Amino acid sequence: QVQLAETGGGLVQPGGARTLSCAASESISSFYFMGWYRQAPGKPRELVAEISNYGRTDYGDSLKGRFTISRDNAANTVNLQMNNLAPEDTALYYCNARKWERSVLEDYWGQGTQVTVSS
Amino acid sequence: QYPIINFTTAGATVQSYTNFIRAVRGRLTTGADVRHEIPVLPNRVGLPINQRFILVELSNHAELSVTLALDVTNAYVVGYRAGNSAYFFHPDNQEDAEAITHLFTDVQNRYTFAFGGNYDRLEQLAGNLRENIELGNGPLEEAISALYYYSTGGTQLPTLARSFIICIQMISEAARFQYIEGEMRTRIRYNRRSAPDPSVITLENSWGRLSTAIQESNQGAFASPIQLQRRNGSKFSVYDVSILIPIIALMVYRCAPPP
Ligand SMILES: [Cl-]
Ligand SMILES: [Cl-]
Ligand SMILES: [Cl-]
Repeated sequence: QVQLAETGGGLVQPGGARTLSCAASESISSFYFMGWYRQAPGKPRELVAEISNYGRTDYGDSLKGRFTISRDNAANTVNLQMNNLAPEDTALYYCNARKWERSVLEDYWGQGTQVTVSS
Repeated sequence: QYPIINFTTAGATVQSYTNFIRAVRGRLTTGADVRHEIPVLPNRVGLPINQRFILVELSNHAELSVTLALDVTNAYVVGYRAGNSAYFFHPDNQEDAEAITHLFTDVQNRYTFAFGGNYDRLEQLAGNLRENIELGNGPLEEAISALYYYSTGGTQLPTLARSFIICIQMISEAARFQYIEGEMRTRIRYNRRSAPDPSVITLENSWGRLSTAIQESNQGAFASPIQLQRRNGSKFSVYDVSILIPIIALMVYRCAPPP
């Protein structure tokens, strides 16, 4: 049972920034993908960014250029740099790790970190 | 003792492949557990060992045969026998380790690989991602030969990993997904080989997520949307079980249904 721990959430003004960090209970290279998802008010949980073990990335529509997902193999973390924030970015952000187990790609999830953008 | 299903690439047709995959499905589940019109594989927990595996005996144009062993709880290849040698992926746990000891017990040469057989390891060992490994009757023909020749040093490890990747998708994934069966049927029909496109790859990546979402769903409604890919790689979200009924053929067991 993998554990994921998120930090970096908080309250910022528009144009503000956040650095979300996700720590894992095992080597991040154990995971085929790691990702960040967010659940905004009224909306279902959605993909923000995913990165594979080989540096392939994918981003939710319109988040490329604004957010950056990156791995830190020394710190053993996956991180989300969030720049030029707007109220639309308010959401609970979740770290995701995906690991092949018995031929099944299993999901692990952090508890989430709130990001609130307020004027 | 375990049930055997035969398939040959020699003279393979849409018909023979269809009958092959349907037979594999029929041996994987008894059809007793169906959820939202999609069958669920047997639950690993408490499953009698006598019901645990099925064998897929593959033959090719060179009339070489290898027998893959499939775990009915995930429809996956756990090892194979070729003549007087058998090879098994390194099991994740003691239970699985105990379970595979019941396979190929008359074989004289028995070997357990140090590595496991999940795609991440197979791709790494092959030096290729699934997106860059061609599928179809030809590739299957070649994989069978490669598998057959491993025991006498005629096959190097990366070629063996690639071969496993081909077999697994054309058998395990085809059984799991009508969609992927359809992809192989197409290749066979038009005598073509080709790498799987993003729709196939993302389906494969999502078998666990789809199984969980469907089985945990609130009366068919997903607790969260699952993103899949079109053939052209574009993304779309699935929100409920209904659209997946023609796509998924088998689910891994996750939890018990209500009455
Ligand atoms: Cl073909
Ligand atoms: Cl050999
Ligand atoms: Cl299962």
